[PDB]
Amino acid sequence: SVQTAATSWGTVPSIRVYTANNGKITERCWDGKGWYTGAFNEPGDNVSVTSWLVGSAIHIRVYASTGTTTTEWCADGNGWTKGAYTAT
Amino acid sequence: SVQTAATSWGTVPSIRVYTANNGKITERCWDGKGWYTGAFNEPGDNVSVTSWLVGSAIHIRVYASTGTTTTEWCADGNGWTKGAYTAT
Amino acid sequence: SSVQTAATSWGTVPSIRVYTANNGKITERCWDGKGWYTGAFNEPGDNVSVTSWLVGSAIHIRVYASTGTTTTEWCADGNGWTKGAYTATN
Ligand SMILES: C[C@@H]1O[C@@H](O)[C@@H](O)[C@H](O)[C@@H]1O
Ligand SMILES: C[C@@H]1O[C@@H](O)[C@@H](O)[C@H](O)[C@@H]1O
Ligand SMILES: C[C@@H]1O[C@@H](O)[C@@H](O)[C@H](O)[C@@H]1O
Ligand SMILES: C[C@@H]1O[C@@H](O)[C@@H](O)[C@H](O)[C@@H]1O
Ligand SMILES: C[C@@H]1O[C@@H](O)[C@@H](O)[C@H](O)[C@@H]1O
Ligand SMILES: C[C@@H]1O[C@H](O)[C@@H](O)[C@H](O)[C@@H]1O
Repeated sequence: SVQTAATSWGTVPSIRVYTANNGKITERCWDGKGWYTGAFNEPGDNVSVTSWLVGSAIHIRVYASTGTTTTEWCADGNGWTKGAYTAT
Repeated sequence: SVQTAATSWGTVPSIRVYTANNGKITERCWDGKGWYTGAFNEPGDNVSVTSWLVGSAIHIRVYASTGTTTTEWCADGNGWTKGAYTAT
Repeated sequence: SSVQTAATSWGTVPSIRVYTANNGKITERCWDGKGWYTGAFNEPGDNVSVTSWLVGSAIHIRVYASTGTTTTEWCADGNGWTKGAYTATN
């Protein structure tokens, strides 16, 4: 079975749903006007997500794992960047 | 092992915990006064959840997956509060 | 297979907590603005979820750790991590 993770923000709301399927994580997006495919596409067998607002600006962190390696992906308004997270 | 997803809201808080076990997802609930089994019962091998407030009203989305098929389930509302009635 | 994670965050700094189940043990990595560090949480589990809420400026965290058909709730309220009253069934 695929594995999903979800976040949301605001009152509209916006929702982002990440799905790990066959070693790849993809993103479906809701901003009030229908589901669409988001920009996020990265390798992983497992996904988690959290997000927070700074005023009206959304920040998202997606944790993608394959084997024992977890990579953090960051959305801070300009598209996705690798974060500093290490699992240790 | 069973797989869970959790969400919470307010400052009481209210918590909802969803558990996928043997292809069924069930819901346990906390609103300050003990754990109880919720109405949510739907098929799934994997679950995620998110929730947001609009004023006092909570809105919940549960993402239930079996195979490659993810179904979104939706609920919302206002929990129990004392009303204006007086016997005057 | 792959490790399994859960994440929560609060405030605007923000603070982030990332729980990882790896080979039957869940550990915690923490961000409070100044670098990632290993947290106090360390308990058994193959699967993990988490939620948290603020009461004013006080964070409260609940981690749901599952092994087999047993899910244990762990509570962070300022007294270390304690076992909560959650059970999966009546
Ligand atoms: C916030 C939205 O709520 C309903 O409109 C659903 O049909 C959508 O899929 C979304 O969850
Ligand atoms: C907040 C951002 O919203 C859309 O632009 C998506 O395409 C990105 O992947 C991200 O989720
Ligand atoms: C909130 C922080 O944002 C960026 O600085 C990342 O590189 C960190 O790992 C963290 O996610
Ligand atoms: C909120 C707390 O932050 C750090 O003190 C961690 O070591 C604890 O495990 C908890 O996450
Ligand atoms: C919010 C509540 O906090 C404690 O009372 C736990 O024992 C409960 O199970 C619940 O998590
Ligand atoms: C918010 C709602 O609380 C109720 O008591 C539950 O039975 C519903 O399934 C839902 O979680």
